Amino acid sequence: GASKLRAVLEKLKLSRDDISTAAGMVKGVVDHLLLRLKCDSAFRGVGLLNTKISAPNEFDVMFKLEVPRIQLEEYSNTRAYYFVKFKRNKENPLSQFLEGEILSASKMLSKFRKIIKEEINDIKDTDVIMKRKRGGSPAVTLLISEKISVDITLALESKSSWPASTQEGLRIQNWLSAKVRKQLRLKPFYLVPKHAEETWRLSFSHIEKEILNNHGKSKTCCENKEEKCCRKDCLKLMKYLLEQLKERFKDKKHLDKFSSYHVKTAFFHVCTQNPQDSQWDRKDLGLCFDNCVTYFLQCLRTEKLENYFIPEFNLFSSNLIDKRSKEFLTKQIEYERNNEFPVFDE
Amino acid sequence: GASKLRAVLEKLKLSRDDISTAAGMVKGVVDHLLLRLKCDSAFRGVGLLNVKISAPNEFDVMFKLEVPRIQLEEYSNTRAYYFVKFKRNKENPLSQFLEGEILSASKMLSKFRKIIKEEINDIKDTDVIMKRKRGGSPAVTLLISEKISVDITLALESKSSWPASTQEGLRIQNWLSAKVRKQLRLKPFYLVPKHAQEETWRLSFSHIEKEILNNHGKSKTCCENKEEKCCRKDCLKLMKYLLEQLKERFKDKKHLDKFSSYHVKTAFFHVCTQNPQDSQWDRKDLGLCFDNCVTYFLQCLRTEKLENYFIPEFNLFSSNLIDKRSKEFLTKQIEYERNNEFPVFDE
Ligand SMILES: Nc1nc(=O)c2ncn([C@@H]3O[C@@H]4COP(=O)(O)O[C@H]5[C@@H](O)[C@H](n6cnc7c(N)ncnc76)O[C@@H]5COP(=O)(O)O[C@@H]3[C@@H]4O)c2[nH]1
Ligand SMILES: Nc1nc(=O)c2ncn([C@@H]3O[C@@H]4COP(=O)(O)O[C@H]5[C@@H](O)[C@H](n6cnc7c(N)ncnc76)O[C@@H]5COP(=O)(O)O[C@@H]3[C@@H]4O)c2[nH]1
Ligand SMILES: [Zn+2]
Ligand SMILES: [Zn+2]
Repeated sequence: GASKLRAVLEKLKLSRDDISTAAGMVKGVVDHLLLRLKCDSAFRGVGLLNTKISAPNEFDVMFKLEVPRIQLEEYSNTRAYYFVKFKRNKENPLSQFLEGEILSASKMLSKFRKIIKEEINDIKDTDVIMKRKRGGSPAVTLLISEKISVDITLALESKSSWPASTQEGLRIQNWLSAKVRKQLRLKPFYLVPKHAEETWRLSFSHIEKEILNNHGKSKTCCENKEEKCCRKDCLKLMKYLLEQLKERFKDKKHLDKFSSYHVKTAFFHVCTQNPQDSQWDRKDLGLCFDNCVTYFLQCLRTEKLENYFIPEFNLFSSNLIDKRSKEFLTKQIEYERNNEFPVFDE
Repeated sequence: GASKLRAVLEKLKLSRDDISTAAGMVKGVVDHLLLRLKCDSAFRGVGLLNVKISAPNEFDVMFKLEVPRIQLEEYSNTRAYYFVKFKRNKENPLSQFLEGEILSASKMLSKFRKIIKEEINDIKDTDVIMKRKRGGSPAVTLLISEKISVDITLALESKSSWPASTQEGLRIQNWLSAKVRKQLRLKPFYLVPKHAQEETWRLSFSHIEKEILNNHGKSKTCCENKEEKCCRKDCLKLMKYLLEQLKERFKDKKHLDKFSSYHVKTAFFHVCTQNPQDSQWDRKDLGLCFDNCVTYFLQCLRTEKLENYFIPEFNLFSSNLIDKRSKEFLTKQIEYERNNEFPVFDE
């Protein structure tokens, strides 16, 4: 039961050296790209975010870009996507991407993509290739040595206050404090050239890393033997549940629209519903994991999974995931839950 | 006469080491399960209650589970079955077995059973197997070494006042005192996932049944010295044994298979209420005391009425539970055995 989950966690720990070595490779590439990018006038002042691992051998890196004070205009009533313009009119090196007053996502995403392709080639160090993951992605993906993939995402940084669609987001007040929510909302936010064109959408993955690492009601959660909670183990288990299922439905790829981010997002909502560290005692691993699985289910059947930061933005909208894929994954997860997770067997 | 019953008690003493070893096996198994269960979030706080030996090779164990303050709602007008809900609306790990406000018996019984099934298999200690006894049973039954069976019953514990259906039950005042009944009624009561409707639980008072059996005299020192040896325990043994011997003689059509030692125990407690003095149970008067027990059991069969000692409006001999034929059949055999100095105790 709970002893089964621990066996899965032990199993996952085995490929910890294998995912570190892959990461060593990813770092070298990133740093190299980071230097050439600074030689471009538009991209000097580029840097690495978080000051990484979605799945085994799938890596995620963000390139922050310090940008002059930004005027945001909300596209349609999509609560996440925005037109970008400047609030100065002496002109700056991003003017080659302006169209009117609007900063072109796609034009900047196109040169960003171009510079990387340029650096890929003269590299005789290794075999790296460009590939496009899916339309829409603000990420440029690389394949390192035909086994490791890296999502490299361009990100504009805005130090001004978070937009109004985030007002009721980040409901961490009863879990982490109200004052932590204030401290976090003083931090920058990011805009990535994901269109849904000339649109950018909000990204808060730096806060995501932060609430994951600093995750307890107690400031000393997981800093001593008396406060070992199972939040991280539960997210590990959720991600792994999804990946196993995605592989078992490899024939017709019914589940290929779901990702670790849906899982991570739902896990954050569960932390909000269960704000006490006593609710994540490692002795209750089986039950805590069950709490995460039941909430993910309710999300699938209700077809509603709200962005943690942007509550009116539903990640499970029919516009993103078809109604059939959701009903299908509900059936699967329901079954696995009703039978003590056969996908975690042997 | 009285010597024939004594011979039977002596014969039964011969298999005292044989059932003690079997009980030793049962304990080891139960204690093993008790630890694995405490690793589960919903079942930590589980323990052993204390009734142990229903039959010569049938064992009965209860697993108590401390539960926060319990709201009961009586199902239909059944005086024994109840819905279980919490008076909390912070919630405890039984929250995964909820449906609305109601605590599901079947949902909790199914994880209990499922946890047990898991420990049984990887056990290389012996051949232990799962079996379901009968429809309705709140028990998970095990078979040890293909000879010994153990009823393991989950039981919620409530430290609140006994429900109203019990108000006229436990009529022990003239036998054990009015003050003993007050003491016992301050003790917890239990709910077992015996369903009527798979979300119901019914009441259990077997801990109280043990207490009045062991502590059974009007005199506090009954059976603590040579001057006070009563035959209460002996009469219940003979009664159980009578039922078991008969159930074996009708091995053919299984005519008596609705009856169990619990009816006999239930009926013996009524006879105690009727004979409250230790002098009505002198060991010299064994044949006569034993007759009192058999006539009353007959009257119950013939009147088709055997009320639960704790819940008087709950009739165990109702046509709803045992058919009218089976009762009339057992009345015949018992009438015959009583009329002929109990031939089933011969040789
Ligand atoms: N590496 C990377 N960083 C991103 O920010 C991101 N956003 C999208 N994608 C990938 O682009 C494609 C377009 O999907 P879309 O945007 O419509 O919905 C996305 C997106 O709205 C949301 N999502 C993913 N990452 C983030 C994120 N960091 N912040 C907010 N939302 C996100 O959850 C959906 C599923 O994402 P993925 O299935 O894991 O991959 C997507 C997809 O392949 C991303 N890939
Ligand atoms: N180990 C165990 N503990 C129980 O509480 C219990 N309750 C029922 N059963 C078994 O489930 C089945 C359903 O019988 P039912 O409920 O209709 O009538 C039962 C029930 O009304 C009552 N009875 C037996 N044990 C108890 C008990 N501990 N408390 C109250 N009543 C009981 O007398 C009848 C005959 O019981 P059994 O024929 O020996 O075993 C029963 C039966 O196999 C039990 N088995
Ligand atoms: Zn912690
Ligand atoms: Zn006595």
